[PDB]
Amino acid sequence: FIVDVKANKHQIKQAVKKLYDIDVAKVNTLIRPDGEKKAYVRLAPDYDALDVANKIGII
Amino acid sequence: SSHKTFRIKRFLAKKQKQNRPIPQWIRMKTGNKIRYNSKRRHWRRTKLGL
Amino acid sequence: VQRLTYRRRLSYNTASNKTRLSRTPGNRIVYLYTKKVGKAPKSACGVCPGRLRGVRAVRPKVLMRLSKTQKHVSRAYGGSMCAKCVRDRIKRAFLIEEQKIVVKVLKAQAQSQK
RNA sequence: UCUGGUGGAGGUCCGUAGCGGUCCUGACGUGCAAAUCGGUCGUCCGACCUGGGUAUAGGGGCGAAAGACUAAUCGAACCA
RNA sequence: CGCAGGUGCAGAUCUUGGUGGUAGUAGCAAAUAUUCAAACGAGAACUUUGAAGGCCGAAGUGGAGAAGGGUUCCAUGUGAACAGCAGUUGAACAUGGGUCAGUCGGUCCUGAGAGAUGGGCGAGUGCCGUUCCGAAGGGACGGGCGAUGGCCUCCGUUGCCCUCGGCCGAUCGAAAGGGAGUCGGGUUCAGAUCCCCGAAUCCGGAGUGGCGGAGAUGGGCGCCGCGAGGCGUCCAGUGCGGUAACGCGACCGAUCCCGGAGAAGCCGGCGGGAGCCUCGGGGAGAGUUCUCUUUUCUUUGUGAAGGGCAGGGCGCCCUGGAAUGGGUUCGCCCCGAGAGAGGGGCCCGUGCCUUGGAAAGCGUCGCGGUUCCGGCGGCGUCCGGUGAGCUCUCGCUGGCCCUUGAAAAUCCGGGGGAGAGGGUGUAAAUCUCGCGCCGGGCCGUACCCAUAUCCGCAGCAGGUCUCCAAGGUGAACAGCCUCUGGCAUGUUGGAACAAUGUAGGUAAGGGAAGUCGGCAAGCCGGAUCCGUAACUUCGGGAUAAGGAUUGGCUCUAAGGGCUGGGCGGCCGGCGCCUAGCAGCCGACUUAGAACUGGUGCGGACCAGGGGAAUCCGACUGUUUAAUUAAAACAAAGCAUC
RNA sequence: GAUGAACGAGAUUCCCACUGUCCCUACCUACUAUCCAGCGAAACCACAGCCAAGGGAACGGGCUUGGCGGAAUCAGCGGG
RNA sequence: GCGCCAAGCGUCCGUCCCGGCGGGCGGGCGCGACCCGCUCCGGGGACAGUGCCAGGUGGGGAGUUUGACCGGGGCGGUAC
RNA sequence: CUGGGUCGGGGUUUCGUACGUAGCAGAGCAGCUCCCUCGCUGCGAUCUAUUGAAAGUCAGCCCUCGACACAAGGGUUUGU
RNA sequence: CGACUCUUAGCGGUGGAUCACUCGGCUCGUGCGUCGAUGAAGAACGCAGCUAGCUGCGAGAAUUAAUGUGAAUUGCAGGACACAUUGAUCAUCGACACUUCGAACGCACUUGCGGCCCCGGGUUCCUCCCGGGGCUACGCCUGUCUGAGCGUCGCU
Repeated sequence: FIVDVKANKHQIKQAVKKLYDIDVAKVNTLIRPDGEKKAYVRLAPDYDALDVANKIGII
Repeated sequence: SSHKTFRIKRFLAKKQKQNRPIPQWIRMKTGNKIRYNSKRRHWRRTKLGL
Repeated sequence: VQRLTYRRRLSYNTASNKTRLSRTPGNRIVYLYTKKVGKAPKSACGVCPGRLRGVRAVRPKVLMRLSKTQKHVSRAYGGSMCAKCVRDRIKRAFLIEEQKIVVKVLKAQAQSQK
């Protein structure tokens, strides 16, 4: 995801859980040279990333 | 260097995003006078104020 | 011969950049960053040049995750004073107190007889 | 007292890296370079060389002292 | 017709812009070097692939970082402009993409220093000042006095009062100082100790005890029980072992006090460990085979964290009492303040084995599906020897100093004993022991790191802080050649070989006659064996000066380590190692000799010409960056104020 | 002030050795210069550019009087 | 060597217990550790010092000047 | 009445006896042997013969004429 | 003959003078004459479907609401507005909103570290973890509370 720069991993994990109804294992954070924050959100083993991506519409 | 502060990185981010060419449809706007981006900056030629 | 590179961004041979050579299961030689050598406690007496016995020579902050037996010797002034000077203070305390009783008795007897 | 060993001192000698810069009054001299290049040279455990961080600001600083250096500017810098 | 001016240019080394001749001229000459073929393509001296020939030659033209740069990184496309020839190419242009951390840093601590408040000064913005002219504590064992909430008999949270209490003062200051804790394998076009797999670890929290273990479960009097073993009563129990050094899995405890660690220079010499190099064999693959070579080349693992064992060290302990002094080091050094001898203890353990672990990695030989399956399978990943070898590191022990070579956060140990716990339960307070549960937020992270990503106006022979560092020759990190890795000769090519030049050589006979002057060049040069003067501050001068040798080959002599001493043992007189004998193992040199070459041999490379004097400065050191390196300055010493 | 071992990229004289410093120059090598394809400057410039004498601001390319003078160029050169 | 956070006395309590006094349990105060006296202790002192004026010294510092004529200027002369 | 090239021959000339083979030459050394010393074998710089041999020689040397292919082709101009 | 050189004219070009124009200046004059701890000026970073700069804006970001107006905006696209079951655009602007620095305000200038009181979620009054909200700067005035003083006194 691309997230707000003023957002830590706790806020990112809670948000992804709230609007997508999924469980998060861990979150990794990066700030790109563009200036925006990139979050790598690994999901729990029960949830499938491809199925979640289909429901969101990114694939 | 790799070791940089957040303030410097955000400053370099902005200069990176504003180093783009003029869009093509701007030339078609009524009463247009811009032909190219005259503020293009090359890293080797001109150095940043920082 | 394979040549090595630093695994960290410190490029200087400082006291906190010391390394050793280790051979990996991948048959490669890599740097391993080593901890500083600890020192055992020095005796509180101030006259013994050697370190104390029975106490691990580790860096001070690691000392708090060891058990108490690794940090002391089973004796009065165990992990802070050597045995030799503990012995000397037992005798020094006893003999000076003995002299004080003798002096007090001698001055009391002299006062009574004079 | 002499001899043979051992020992490893020194602002010690030859001499690398490093630091410097003698002579050719060599090269270049609208240069590679608003001071560089080659051979040859001085020193190379010490008054040694060096990074970063700190302090001293213009009639002031700093000077193993050449009026030297103080951002290609110094017998008082630069800016307005 | 009147009115009013910023009203007339050839000049001013005039100002701004534009343009000529020079001139298709100067130039595109620092660091050895390119060639053949093919591919893509309109187009190739310059791109890519392959094959040759060369270079950097590990103090690299290699692999990585710090500053600085800021997207230059990566893929695709273009060939307008730029990259001083081209270009199918680029650090150019365009379109997309790329930097993932509790355990790598920042963040925290103080250093040199910077800097508020109090105070003082100051017309004033403000300045001095950092403990100095301040009532500078806002916290806490604990106790009491009240409210409140709960798994509410009781405990906990919150206000007030006693008790304690020096901040020896805010705060800032290091991406090289201090500072707990992560390492193997795989994965990308570009990320990675950060992602995946695996195995660990530190810190914090757990109240309503998470489970165990410890504390901690004995003794006396009796009674019953055949007796064991149970019933009543009474008294213990904040652990235990070793003579000791100290040890064991825990092993209560506050204010207060003492101490330790963090936390220390430079140089030398020895020793231990590892990595690298080396030597002898065994595998697997490859090269050569015109002749030989059982050959030559490559490769031949086990992370952290635990457990055990070597090994290293010790001013640690016990017995004991030494001169006919002994022990002992390369050097030293040690002993009645306790040597030698014997027996223990501790610390470190980066080494070996082991869990991790072979399931993974690598080598090699095959079999599959399809672009990727960490596909599948077989075999292997072995046994030794050396050393003043190089590097790193751990130790021990010395030398030098009118030089003595940080601080603070942070962590620990001890002294004391204010307190707490329970009356004999299967118990309490308590536990730095074993396992179990939860969390670790913010920022940096791509790439260049320089004869093309930094500064010098640029792809500028300049400048710019570090880390790793193979073979041969040899004193060597010297120079010369080579391997791993890298490159395309440094902003162009073709042809020719004139003058003058820049750089490198040679020269008959003289031998400084040249010139201000031996400037420049040349002579000498290494090592071994001889031999060395005047003078002198006795240290030196000194490689003084002068002479001889030096190759190749074949031998000789000397210089060491281990083991043993009359099927398997052993109760034994019966043996005697004693001019140190036998066997086995091993590396590096030194000296001497014979032979031998067209007298050539430190055969390249590396590599002091010397002597007799005068002047100045004692010496080492320093100086005008960019014309003066000197006799100038400094200096120890002397003297004065 | 005088002296003085050791030292000195300090100034000087002589001697041995050695030599292209010289008599007296020559030959060889690499890179240039040269010519070509491609690229492509700058300084400088009143107009320009053959001499002798004269006079002249007393040393002329220009003026006077003589000598004379023939497109366009190349490589060198240092009198002007 | 160790040394603090009172032992010991003398009294006063309990809304506390067990037989007005006693015992137990938990507390308080005084002495131990004297009283009084106006500046914490000590050293100077109407001096030093500060503010204002006056005299001296003051190239440490500031600003400025350092004639003219002249067979070039200077020196010399004065024909100023 | 051929020609000039390219190879190849031969002459000239430079250096100084090539590789291989053989040796009863070679300072010496090791092994077998008999069971212990005749011989044989091997290592070994170098030496002797083959061998004034081998190698180079116009590219700006001399004569060939033996082999091989090639040489009547191309472009631009010039008139009393 | 040419070539070369010189001059003139025509035409063509390295060039951008002259003329004409001007949503710009300069000068004079008139009326107003208003910033900020309720956070100013000035910085920083962001915000458009395609948008770099200028401009406008602030997480509601090239704008929301309201009023007036009355059919557009426009470079392309898309869909509003049926053009009264009341509204495109523009103007005005009194409502709402207004990120981070900055006098700049919890301490410090690094996306560093706190404290007190509340709210929600994990566990349940560990306030242990995460998220959110309100406070937490200096000087100074009136009042308030709590205090100090061998300062002056009174009752004891």
